[PDB]
Amino acid sequence: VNKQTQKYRTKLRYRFRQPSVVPLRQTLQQRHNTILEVLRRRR
Amino acid sequence: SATRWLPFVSSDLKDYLNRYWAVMFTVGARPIETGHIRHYVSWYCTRMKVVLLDHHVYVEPLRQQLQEASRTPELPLLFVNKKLVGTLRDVELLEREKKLKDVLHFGFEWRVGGSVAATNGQKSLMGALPAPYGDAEFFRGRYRGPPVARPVVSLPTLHPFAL
Amino acid sequence: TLSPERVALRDELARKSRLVASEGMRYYNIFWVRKPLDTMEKEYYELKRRGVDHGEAIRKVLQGFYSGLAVKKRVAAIQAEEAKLTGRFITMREATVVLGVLAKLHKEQLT
Amino acid sequence: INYVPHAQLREHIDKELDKYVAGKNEPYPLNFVGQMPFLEDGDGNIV
Amino acid sequence: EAQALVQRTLECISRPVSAASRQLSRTITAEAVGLDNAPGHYTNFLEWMGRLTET
Amino acid sequence: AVPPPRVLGGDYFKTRFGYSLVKNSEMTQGPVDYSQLDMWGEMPRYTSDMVFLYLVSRRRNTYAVAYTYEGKRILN
Amino acid sequence: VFYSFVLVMKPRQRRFTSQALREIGVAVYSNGGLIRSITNEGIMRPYSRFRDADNTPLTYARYIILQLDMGEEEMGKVDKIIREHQDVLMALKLNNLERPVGIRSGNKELQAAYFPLDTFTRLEEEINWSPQTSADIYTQLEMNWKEFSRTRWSSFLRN
Amino acid sequence: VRLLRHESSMSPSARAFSERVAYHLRRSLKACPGHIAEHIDFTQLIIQEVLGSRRSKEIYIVWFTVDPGARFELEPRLHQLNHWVQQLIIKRVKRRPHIPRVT
Amino acid sequence: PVQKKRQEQMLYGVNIPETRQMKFEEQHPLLAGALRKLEGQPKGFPFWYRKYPTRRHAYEYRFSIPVEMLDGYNDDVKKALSKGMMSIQEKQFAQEAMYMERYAEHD
Amino acid sequence: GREGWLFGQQVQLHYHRFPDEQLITNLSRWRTGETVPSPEVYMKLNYKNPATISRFLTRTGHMYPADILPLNPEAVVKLRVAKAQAIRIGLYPRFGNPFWFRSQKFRPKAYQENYDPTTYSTKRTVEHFAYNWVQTDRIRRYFRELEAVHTSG
Amino acid sequence: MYKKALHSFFLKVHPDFFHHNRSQQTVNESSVARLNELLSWAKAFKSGHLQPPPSSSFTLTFYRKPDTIIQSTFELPSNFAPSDNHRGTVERAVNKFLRDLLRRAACIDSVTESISEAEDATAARAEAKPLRRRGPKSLLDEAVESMTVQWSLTPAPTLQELIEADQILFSRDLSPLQSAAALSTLQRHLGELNYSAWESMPVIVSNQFSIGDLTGTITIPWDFTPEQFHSFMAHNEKGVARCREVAIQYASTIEQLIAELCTALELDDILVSCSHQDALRLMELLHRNRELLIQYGLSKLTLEVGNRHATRANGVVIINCSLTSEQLRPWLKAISPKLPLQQRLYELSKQMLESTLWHLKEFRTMVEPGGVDAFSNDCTYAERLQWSKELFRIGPSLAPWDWSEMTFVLSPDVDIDWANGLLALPYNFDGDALVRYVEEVQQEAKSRKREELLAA
Repeated sequence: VNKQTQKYRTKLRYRFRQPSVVPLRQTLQQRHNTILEVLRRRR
Repeated sequence: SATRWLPFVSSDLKDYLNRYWAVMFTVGARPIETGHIRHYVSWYCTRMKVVLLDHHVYVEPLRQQLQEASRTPELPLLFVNKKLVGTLRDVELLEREKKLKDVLHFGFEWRVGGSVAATNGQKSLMGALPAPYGDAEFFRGRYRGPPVARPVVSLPTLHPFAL
Repeated sequence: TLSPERVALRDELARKSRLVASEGMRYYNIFWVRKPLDTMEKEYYELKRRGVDHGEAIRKVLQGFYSGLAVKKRVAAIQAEEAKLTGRFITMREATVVLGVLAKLHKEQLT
Repeated sequence: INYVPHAQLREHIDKELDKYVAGKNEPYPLNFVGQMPFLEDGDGNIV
Repeated sequence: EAQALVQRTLECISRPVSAASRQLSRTITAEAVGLDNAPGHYTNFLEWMGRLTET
Repeated sequence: AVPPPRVLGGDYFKTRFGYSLVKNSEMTQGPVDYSQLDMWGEMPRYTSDMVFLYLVSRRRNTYAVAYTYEGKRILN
Repeated sequence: VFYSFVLVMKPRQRRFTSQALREIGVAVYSNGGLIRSITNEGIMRPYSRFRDADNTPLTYARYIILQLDMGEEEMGKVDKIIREHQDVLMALKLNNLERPVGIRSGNKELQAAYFPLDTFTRLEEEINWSPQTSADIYTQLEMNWKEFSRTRWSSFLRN
Repeated sequence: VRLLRHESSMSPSARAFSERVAYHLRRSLKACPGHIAEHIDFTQLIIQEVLGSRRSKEIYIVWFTVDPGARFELEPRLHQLNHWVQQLIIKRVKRRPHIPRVT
Repeated sequence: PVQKKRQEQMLYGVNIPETRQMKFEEQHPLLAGALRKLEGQPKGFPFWYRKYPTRRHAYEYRFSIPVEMLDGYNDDVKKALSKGMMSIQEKQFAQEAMYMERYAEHD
Repeated sequence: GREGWLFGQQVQLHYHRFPDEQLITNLSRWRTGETVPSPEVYMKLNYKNPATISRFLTRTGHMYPADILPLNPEAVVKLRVAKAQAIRIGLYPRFGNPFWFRSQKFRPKAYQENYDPTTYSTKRTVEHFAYNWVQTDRIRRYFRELEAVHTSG
Repeated sequence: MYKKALHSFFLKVHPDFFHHNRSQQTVNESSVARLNELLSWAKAFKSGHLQPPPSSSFTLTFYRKPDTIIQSTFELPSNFAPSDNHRGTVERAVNKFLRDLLRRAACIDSVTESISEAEDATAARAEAKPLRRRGPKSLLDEAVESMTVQWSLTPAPTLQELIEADQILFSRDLSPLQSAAALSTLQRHLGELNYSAWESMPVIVSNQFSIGDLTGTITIPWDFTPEQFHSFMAHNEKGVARCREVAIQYASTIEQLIAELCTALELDDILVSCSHQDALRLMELLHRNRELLIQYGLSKLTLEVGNRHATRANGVVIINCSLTSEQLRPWLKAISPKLPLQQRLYELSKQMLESTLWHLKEFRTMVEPGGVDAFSNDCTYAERLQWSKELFRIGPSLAPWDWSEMTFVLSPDVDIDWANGLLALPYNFDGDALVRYVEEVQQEAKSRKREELLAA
């Protein structure tokens, strides 16, 4: 490919990209809810 | 890979249901109600196909068929596992009743009686057994529970779409 | 469902009758169209029994359809003319429009 | 298809240029775009 | 009211009358278990589970 | 939500606003042919006596120019 | 139609435009080609103002549709005559007339499955439809429309 | 949030990166996806400054409107542009310490 | 497709199936089918069909049309289908058929 | 006064939405045979149709993303060559979209700020029979000429 | 198997082909209705639910075209019962009756009716000695689907489509609610008893019991039992056949003279505004005076027939019905110089009509309104054309808003109702002022929305 097609290919590669879906904020939210249940239920 | 990439489009509603797991048909003039369903579905890590009905080639075929599956003319509509979930009043009810997890992930709704939203600590029965001869109200000295507090005046909400 | 040759036949006959009734005759209050459409269908089948042609059969059934629509138009015009000349008979549309305009004149009297 | 011969070329060009004139007792046809163009008179001056 | 009376006479002759199937119908619906077109098997289970609760 | 109120006639509609619907020029013409559509049909309708004020904002500067309907600069 | 051109020309006097079209037609006929059609579309106001040889922006322009059947080398000669004309501001060369657009770059199975005579035998107005053209107009030509449209004004003449 | 961080508190590379984000945002704010641009009223939009963290892990574009009652007309659509801002940073801005989260 | 193109170049009616509807006709009927239906000059059955079993036998005109098909038309239609109006691919296929006339074992 | 206007004008209950529609619905119900791409789009995706080009473009005249406006793979090529060929000879502007509001299916009302989908299921067939004041004088003149032709004829 | 046979049979004896004889048509309608109900309860018998038939043994009569009256009897066994044993022998009886109707029609082969006779003999031998067994349709199942999908009669029109048909008339001298009681309860639940060949008759209500005072209509007074109407139509069916026949003959004898006058004088249409019995004399007078109108300059002009000798400004002339031959020549010499003026006014009126119709349909396509009415008011064609072109000019400016609730109408005074669907405009209205008004409504709505969002 030439320069124009290579630039358009990397533009389409950065535009349509499949990210890594790692459930991190839901893990921390479940940990927060468990800590709230412990702190409410036991003093 | 073996075939060039093509955008999917069809004039039939069931062609969308048989293809995707979760389909949503929105309009561009309603940006808030589509954003709450985007927050709920992406919270449970579910792949979702959002179809903006503004600038579509089969608007009047799709606007007619969405009136048959859902009797209300309300957009957006969530469609999971070839079934109708509904608008925001139906999605927020399943999130409140803790049913939105198994609807989005496994395509079924819990038909279990009783609510799991009003729980104290862990969930148990705690009086779900049938009482002999009824008479739950004629015991006037019965255990009423912990004292519940209620607001005097409504505090000003931060946004009209904060919820 | 429907037979596909009958589907193409009804498509051609509907597309050719739409231009005759709307742009040709300028006749929009046509009543009981299913009997002219079924008689031109059965006339096409009668012409396909002997097997004359395809386009000429459509021309002949369109001429018969035009004659039937013109005869129905003249019958409706004759009946409307004799209903307006005597002054004794009044159709139902005139009745509901009279009972609507007198109701609105009484609403003007309410104001 | 009605082709234009070499002898009937100038007359066809003069007939096509006289399609949009100011004085005409006939309705003017629409263009290829579907829009009525500007009418003119003789010698090509735009009205 | 008469067919409601013959329902309670059949169950009072066998056992003492237990008011537990009426409460179980509210917490357990018919379509949750899978018995929509079988009302007879649904009510046969509700008094079977209801008398099993009072033990 | 709610519809705006009803106007019954143009003679007091001329007094309710700063314009009038019925034109009083009485333009008598016979153009039987189809009318010529504008190039920009879906636009603000700029009449002849309307001044275009252009405000150009920057980080350290802000410029204000006023042009006529025909593009003549009114003030520097 | 083998070739089509949309000539944008300067609104000069009638004699100058007639001389320009006559020179274009005699360049077509002198190279052994045939004119299918030539139609004037009047003076229209384009969305972009083209510049002439002396760099003056023209607000008005005349559009002329010219359908020809010429061989490839002679079409190149006539195209270099037309594009270097003093009156012609712009002229696009329609070369997608025998084969429809979207066959060569579209589906590879639907490449040799078309018939070039279906588009070659008809005119340019039957390939590229104007907004006024529709299938009802083409069905009206074969439906004996003379005996049917005589009663279309029987309702408006009395009111 | 309660306060806004000063330009003296952040890194000089953070100030340069935020200046590049401000330049490319004020330049091409009309070059958004057209299905969001048909609803954004650009007459009220004002992008006053861009702030960033010390290693540009997040960027905070600070904005307001001329009329405040139009703010809720410009609030959700501007939040539909976060991926477009990220792609604009990937395309237009070189020497980016991190591909930032837009806020 | 590179074999279907040469099959369309060589054989006459390989595109047309027994249903007499092309793959481009079934999706674009207003562009492929004829717009007007004329009851006039029906040409009938070709009795000269033995001379042209393949399109390499008739390269004197455009679209491999034989000279027996061009009888009732005026000189403008016959001139628009002449050798001077052929495209580059048709001229190259005519050059190919010139040697195919000379060196083929069968037709 | 006049007598042909009485026999020419017919009294209507409702006029129509557009005066052809009931004939079209009857012939479409017979055409489907039930008991009681588009053919003109690819033909009009050309340089001479500025509206059919503009019904697939955005407000600034450029292209929509593929997830928002999906199309047939030949229709996008027809659109992309039709826009360039119409821009080249000045039948289309190089920047802008002069037929954009003509193409939007979902339009808000004049007294509303956004479009709501609850307006689609209106189906107001004039259940209370609203008679306009411009029709009432026409009805009164019709019945006055009816009485005038009853008195003489 | 039997598709070609039943196809040719329903091609021969269908009532839609018999238009020269109305009695043969209605007898064929009765016969195909009886045959449809016969095959209906036969399919019901094979389905499982057995009901007593409306007729056990009866002769059915059809009419044939020579391109010939075919009568066939249907007989039932004397031991008939709704039991399971008689559900098999009744299929062979209707199969023998249908093949007996097919044999006399001379449209089938002898081989296929021998095949059906062999099938029925095999079933009659198989019902006695019990066997076991573990598909193409018979004569019955082919006949029911050839009746339903191809050769069905058109269904009876409802009363709702008869309201807008101008076929339901009434004389108001009884009362409004007497006509309401004669319509509502006597056409909804009693229309099923009404005949299908009756449905070509328009219905008046009046004082008397008669079979017509107008051309091709029938009247029916105050509330009736349906058996009274059934005995009424069984008493004078010849008169209601002859009235329909003379109405169709009257319309055809009008239109053949109309067509010959349109083709001979090169005009488009003849308009009438008088009694047609008075118009026929003028029509035959102009038919005898046909070449003299070509000798004069009266051509390519649509002709109206009124009572006063006059000429309208849109190009049509008005000729009185009462006119003799010796007065016809000074009448033609009177209006002879006014004829090219009427021709140019007629062609200009046609051009303005097609121009305003084109502008109205372009306004309907661009803006998509609730409905446009420019033909309500008595105005000149210049006012209507100017109003349509002014609406077409502001078409793209009204495009961001939907007007499917409001009606654009021509008016002598502007009436902008938003609670109702009315937008009434004069012929000379400034369109940019209307665009400014709608933009003022839009900015007041957006200011109301902004103040509502800022108040909360």
